[PDB]
Amino acid sequence: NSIQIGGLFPRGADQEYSAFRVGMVQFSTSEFRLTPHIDNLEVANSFAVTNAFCSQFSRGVYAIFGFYDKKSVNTITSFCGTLHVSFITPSFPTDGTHPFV
Amino acid sequence: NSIQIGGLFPRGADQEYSAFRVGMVQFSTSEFRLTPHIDNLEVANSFAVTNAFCSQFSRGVYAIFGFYDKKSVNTITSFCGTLHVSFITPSFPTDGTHPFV
Amino acid sequence: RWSTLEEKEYPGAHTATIKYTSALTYDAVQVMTEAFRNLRKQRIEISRRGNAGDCLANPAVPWGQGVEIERALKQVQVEGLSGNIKFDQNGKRINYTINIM
Ligand SMILES: *[C@@H]1O[C@H](CO)[C@@H](O)[C@H](O)[C@H]1NC(C)=O
Repeated sequence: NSIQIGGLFPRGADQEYSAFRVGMVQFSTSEFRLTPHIDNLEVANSFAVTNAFCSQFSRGVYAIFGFYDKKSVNTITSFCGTLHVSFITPSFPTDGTHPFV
Repeated sequence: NSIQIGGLFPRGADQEYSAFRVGMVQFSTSEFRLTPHIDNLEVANSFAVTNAFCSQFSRGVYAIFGFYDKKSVNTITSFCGTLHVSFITPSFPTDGTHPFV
Repeated sequence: RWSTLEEKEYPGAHTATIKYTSALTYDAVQVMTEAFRNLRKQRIEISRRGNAGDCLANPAVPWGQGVEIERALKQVQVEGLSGNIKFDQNGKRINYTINIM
């Protein structure tokens, strides 16, 4: 019943994380429940994003919810296209058709 | 006193790699040389650059010479900014001030 | 010497013109050789302690002698195919000359 998911949140994004916790309560059913793994990081540093994305991939997550900056967006899209990891994000749409986004 | 160096060259960059091999011959010394590990890779794929950059760091290079695209440019700059690895490139200048480039 | 090289060995090199991307590659090797040469001249060592390990090391461990390699590279001032070559504290070309034709 435990579904492991990855969570990447910027350090200056509090309300954006508060709404995530509310969604976990409002949509928590009795059949199963999601188990988020949060790692607060600097979204602009693409090394921190690369290091944090692989931290979720090693822990065997089934999906990742995060953000990206201009200095990282291509890091997320290319890693998710190769490892076929699904990535959900409320940031700006990708400049083109990128799968697993 | 051989000094090992990382070499990232794109697939179609044949003349650029030729001048690189010419540069070593014209500048090699009898006291020290250059030992490059050449990873021919697709420059646009950020995961390929990330996996290739770590392939050079695990090999213990003292500097890395390569290229980058509009997509993977922020991957190199941040990876070198945190690991203190020097990167040398003839690609377009970074839109801003990024160290170890 | 360029237009004399065998095209079977160095592809795209037996012509009398050289790309600006390819020429900067040749001039790049000169900067790398003069950097490590000045490190041997200024009497400091850059040899590694052991295996650099995994790039995704947590916490991110940056080697100390990497900042000495950055100082040597940006202080290189030689003459090459691109004219006068010298760098600032960031890594951008300065005192350079772009011919207008
Ligand atoms: C700047 O470049 C010019 C042209 O090569 C050169 O004459 C001059 O010496 C350089 N400046 C310094 C401080 O070396």
